[PDB]
Amino acid sequence: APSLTDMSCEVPACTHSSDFGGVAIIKYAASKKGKCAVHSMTNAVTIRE
Amino acid sequence: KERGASLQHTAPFGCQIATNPVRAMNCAVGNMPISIDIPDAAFTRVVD
Repeated sequence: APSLTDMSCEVPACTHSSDFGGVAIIKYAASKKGKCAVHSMTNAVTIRE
Repeated sequence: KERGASLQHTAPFGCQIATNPVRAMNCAVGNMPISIDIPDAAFTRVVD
């Protein structure tokens, strides 16, 4: 699988809006082209993608 | 004859004054509250 490294993040805006009102951006570099899964370790914050 | 100067020449706050109907214009006094609701199509995402 593709492996990331040297990734880091920003949250340009956030709101409590019930319907994915928070938006975030992650910079990265990775070892190849491919498809990559994402998940949140914190149950208090659900991720749409 | 004895008329003096009309308010167009003498009035405070640098205003202009006119008739039909009688109006004062451009009094430089106080402030003007404004609200504007521009369409959401004018924006572009900060992530772009």
